[PDB]
Amino acid sequence: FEEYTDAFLRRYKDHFQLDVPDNLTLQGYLLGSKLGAKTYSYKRNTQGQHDKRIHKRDLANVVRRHFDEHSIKETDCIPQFIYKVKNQKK
Amino acid sequence: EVFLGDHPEPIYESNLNLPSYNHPFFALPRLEQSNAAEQQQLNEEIESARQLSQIALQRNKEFIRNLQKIRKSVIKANRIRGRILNWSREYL
Amino acid sequence: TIYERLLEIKQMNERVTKEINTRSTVTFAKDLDLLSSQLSEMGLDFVGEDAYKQVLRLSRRLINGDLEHQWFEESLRQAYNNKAFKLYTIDKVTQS
Amino acid sequence: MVYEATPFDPITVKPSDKRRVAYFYDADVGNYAYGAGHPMKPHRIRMAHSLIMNYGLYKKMEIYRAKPATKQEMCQFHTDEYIDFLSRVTPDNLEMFKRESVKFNVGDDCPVFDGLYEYCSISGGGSMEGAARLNRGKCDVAVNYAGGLHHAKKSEASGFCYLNDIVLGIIELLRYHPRVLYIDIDVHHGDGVEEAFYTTDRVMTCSFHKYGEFFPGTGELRDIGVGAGKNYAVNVPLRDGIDDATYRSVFEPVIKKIMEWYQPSAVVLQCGGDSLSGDRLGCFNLSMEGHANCVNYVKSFGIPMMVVGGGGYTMRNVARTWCFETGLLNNVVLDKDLPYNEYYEYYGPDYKLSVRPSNMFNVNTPEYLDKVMTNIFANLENT
Amino acid sequence: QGDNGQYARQVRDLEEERDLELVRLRLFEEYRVSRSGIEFQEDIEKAKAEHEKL
Amino acid sequence: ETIATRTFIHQDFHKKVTDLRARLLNRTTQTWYDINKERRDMDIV
Amino acid sequence: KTAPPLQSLKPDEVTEDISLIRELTGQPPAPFRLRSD
Amino acid sequence: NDITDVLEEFPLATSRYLTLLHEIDAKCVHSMPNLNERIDKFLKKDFNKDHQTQVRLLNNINKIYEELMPSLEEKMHVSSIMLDNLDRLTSRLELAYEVAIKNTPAMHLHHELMEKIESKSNSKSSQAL
Amino acid sequence: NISLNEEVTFFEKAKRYIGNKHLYTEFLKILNLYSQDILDLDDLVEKVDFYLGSNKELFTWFKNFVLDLCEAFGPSYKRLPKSDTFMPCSGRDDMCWEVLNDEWVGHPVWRKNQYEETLFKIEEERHEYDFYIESNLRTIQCLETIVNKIENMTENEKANFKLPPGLGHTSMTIYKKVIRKVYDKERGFEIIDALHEHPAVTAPVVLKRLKQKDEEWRRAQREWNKVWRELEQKVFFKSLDHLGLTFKQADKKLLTTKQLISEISSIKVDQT
Ligand SMILES: [Zn+2]
Repeated sequence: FEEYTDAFLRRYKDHFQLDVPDNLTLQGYLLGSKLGAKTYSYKRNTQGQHDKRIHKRDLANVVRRHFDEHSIKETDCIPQFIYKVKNQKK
Repeated sequence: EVFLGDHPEPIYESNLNLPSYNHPFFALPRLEQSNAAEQQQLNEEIESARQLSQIALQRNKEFIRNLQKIRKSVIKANRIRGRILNWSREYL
Repeated sequence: TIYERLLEIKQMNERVTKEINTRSTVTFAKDLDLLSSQLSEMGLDFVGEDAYKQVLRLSRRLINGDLEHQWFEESLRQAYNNKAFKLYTIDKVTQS
Repeated sequence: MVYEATPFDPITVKPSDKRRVAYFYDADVGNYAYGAGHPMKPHRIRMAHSLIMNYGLYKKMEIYRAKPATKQEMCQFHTDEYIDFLSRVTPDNLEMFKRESVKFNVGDDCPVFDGLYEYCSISGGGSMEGAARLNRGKCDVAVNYAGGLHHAKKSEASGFCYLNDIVLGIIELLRYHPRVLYIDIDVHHGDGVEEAFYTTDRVMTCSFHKYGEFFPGTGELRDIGVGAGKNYAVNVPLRDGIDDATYRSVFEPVIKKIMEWYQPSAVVLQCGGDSLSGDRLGCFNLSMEGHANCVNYVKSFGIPMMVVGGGGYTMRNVARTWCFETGLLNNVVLDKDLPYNEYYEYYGPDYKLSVRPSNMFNVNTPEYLDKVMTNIFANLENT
Repeated sequence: QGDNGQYARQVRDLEEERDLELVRLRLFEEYRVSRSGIEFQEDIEKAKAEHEKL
Repeated sequence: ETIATRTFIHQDFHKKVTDLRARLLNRTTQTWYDINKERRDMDIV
Repeated sequence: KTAPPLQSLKPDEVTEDISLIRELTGQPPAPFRLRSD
Repeated sequence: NDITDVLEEFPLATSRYLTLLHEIDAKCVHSMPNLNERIDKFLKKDFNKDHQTQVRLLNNINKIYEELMPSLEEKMHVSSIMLDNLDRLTSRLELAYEVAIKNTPAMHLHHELMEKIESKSNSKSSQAL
Repeated sequence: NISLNEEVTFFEKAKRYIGNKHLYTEFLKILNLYSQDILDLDDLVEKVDFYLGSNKELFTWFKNFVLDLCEAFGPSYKRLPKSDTFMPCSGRDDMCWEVLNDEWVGHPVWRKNQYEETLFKIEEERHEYDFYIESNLRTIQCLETIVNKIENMTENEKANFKLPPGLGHTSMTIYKKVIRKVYDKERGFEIIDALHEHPAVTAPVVLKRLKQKDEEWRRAQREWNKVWRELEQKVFFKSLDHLGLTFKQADKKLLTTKQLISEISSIKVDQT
């Protein structure tokens, strides 16, 4: 499920209250070079900082595992899905 | 914006105050804005102005959005009338 | 025709000489050597002298064969912009 | 008689007035080639931007990058099928798109080149973001040199212009303004924007073009508008080799009258570079200072203005006039020296910030100017 | 006061974009400085070679 | 050129962050007033 | 008078590049077909 | 025919609400120039030379704003009424257009017979008098 | 209430068509993820396209659920036929229809010397060379950061790493043009596919090759810059002289004895 976007994964983590740090953006991932390690973002996002970020692949794998693990029951969700579809205009 | 993190005034190379670098190149831009008991009073007035201005901007933006929707409605009606009149004229 | 053609450049020689005097090449164009000194090689540049007193001298040099007819156009143009355009056929007009 | 020739006064700018300008530049704009033998050359935007960087103008101006326009945003004017084909077409599969290309007027005089959608989206995004920042009131001037291609119709791409971002910019300005005055300086008639806004009052599509044997074939004195847009199509057809003094004497009265009567709130000023001496197809003889006096006069009023690029089939002169206009927008006069840049060797043998007029037959007799001014004033008093 | 989670995340993404742009600028500047240097060295080489050949 | 484009990037980042903060505040306000509209228009019926 | 068109990479180098990348990645060698369309 | 009726109905409600809005603008129009002048004087670069002046200018701005909120909230209220009434009117208008355009029915035929009786009754009210 | 009947028939038809408990529960998990304001509508549609791709009507239901003959206004413009006035424009706001014109369309009513042509040819060649060089330089600038990242990343992630379309660049086509040109525009398909799929092993090679090509083309540009400079030395000024080329003909034609008699005879005739 790495084919998705950053917004979907961030909102998934927020909704399910998962304890996984937000994924690093593709540009943020490529930022981390030898000279790229001297920038503010990389020097403040690597060690000793609670705001540390991690790659998109691992977060995608974690979300895929949690999504497949999370079982579903049609009676609980299908009416909720119909209500949300008929409510989006409001 | 003057009372918040953003800078409403335009900032230039002089305003950014970036430190000189010789090939500090990635250094953050130091900035300055336009401007016990007494300092607490000043903070109280600053906070008061802050949230009252937020409320005022909120109200004005909501009013403008409402007027935008009303003008959309009026333009819709005018276009309908013009199109039907042109159709009638086209008939004869 | 000769009188009016000469007057059309005499009336603006006053400002043309000032423009020529105030001309200053940029420091970093001589390195590229695109500034062709052919006018400087033949002295056709108007710097340091009045424009009219050079244009009549060059007209005389053309009429007596001192200067080739081909170079006269550029010799006057690079100093006079293109406001002295009419008097390229000065030799034939004087001959007529 | 209305036209009255006057001597060209020196450039003067108010030092007390302060103007905010938000220059827009997408670094990837100048990397698409129309073809081997095509007059259109997007490199001029990059050379002009390099000039503004080197002149030191960045210390007194704001510059950003405009996000590319989305397909739905770009469809605010053009038809769905047109944009769909423009996206789907590539220089390598036109054999299966021959009928669509024939219908859409593309391929023969306007050919298909890779990155066409990227260029169109960049120009549209520049125009739309300029208009959006104009509405928000943060910047008084929103310079978008990338776009300005006003020859694009609703369903046809004629005159080397595939997308008309000026229409989208005017639309996003009209979302918060009742009346915006549009000024054209391109030699060709602005057929696209004119046709788009020919039946409306909320715009003032003023123009200064040339009438003769051309591709547009429009821009007569007769065309003034239909419906509520009657007498709201100001055209000033001209002829060969209009010089600086007479162009200024034509421009200043007309613009003064428009601002006194029409009273717009924002100006979408086209600044096409093909109205200069030494152009590839443009027949005018206007110098760069003449090309910038119009912009300075428009700026002197003190109202929000959106400057856009547009045509211009030469590179050096267009870049020079664009950087001079950008400097003049800051109440700063640029010196004649062109400081060294990567593309310095382009700028002719003079290497000075100036484009010099050529000797062309000034067919623009004063009688024609008087007649056209009288007609324009007569059709303008009705506003 | 900027404590919002979504606003903070967007600020972090924008700062990452800014820092990558600053890195790319430095890398490109160094590369084209090297390009200018090698061109200048080749120019000197050719000039000296033509001098000696003449 | 390096100084110019560095300042350009910093200006672009500042503009983007200001625009995004304003967008978020406006979206919060819009949702608040939409909620108030819905609450007012739900009691009428 | 007229400059020749800017040259592309010689075929003897494009074949080396494609073969090198195919062999290092694990792909089979270059097929003897031309996907002309 | 309903299109004609909604076209008549539009301007009346629009004008009632706009007159209300004009009244709200009237009751607070004398403080906008004062607020703008105070803001511009505050944003002057030669102003920070006395702290008490900054305090008093901030106090004046706060007082003006405290007086200015009520007009703004009344403006929101009247604009919301505008929006909902106009929404209803546009709903009626575009149902009318859709019905009139879908067919280039007996219920609306009956209304013609009901109105034909009224037209017949009113025409005979002059003959019989 | 009736609308629920057809929706439930749709759901049971989907259950019958899919014919797999695992696929159906995955699809319903996706639907629930949409229902929790997590999945975007377009993302939801494109995801369910995998399941409901082969049924046209079922997928349609789901997508639904979630120029002289004309009259002329003057000489320039003409009136569009009705069969063309309404054409698909899905981006229009409420005001995008009010001001923009639909029925009125434009319709057109219907000399250079040999030195401006040479100057324009010079400019065309200059622009061609500079355009190629600048495209290569931009691609090199992007691949420089790409390779600087590749060389600082562990072998464990080299194999599975993939570069998204765009390579982090704003333009999705600039990087394609240089590769097509350098690799003869035919075999470049494999190179670009490998770059998309295998960045760690293609980006360094392509970056080095592009650097070599940039150096070679800079050498060629330096070589031809002298020729362009020389050919622009002697043509720029005479290009601006439009009438001077025929000035000799004009002078020899305006002073002929026949013209001398004619310019007086015609003036006398006009005066009479
Ligand atoms: Zn043009």
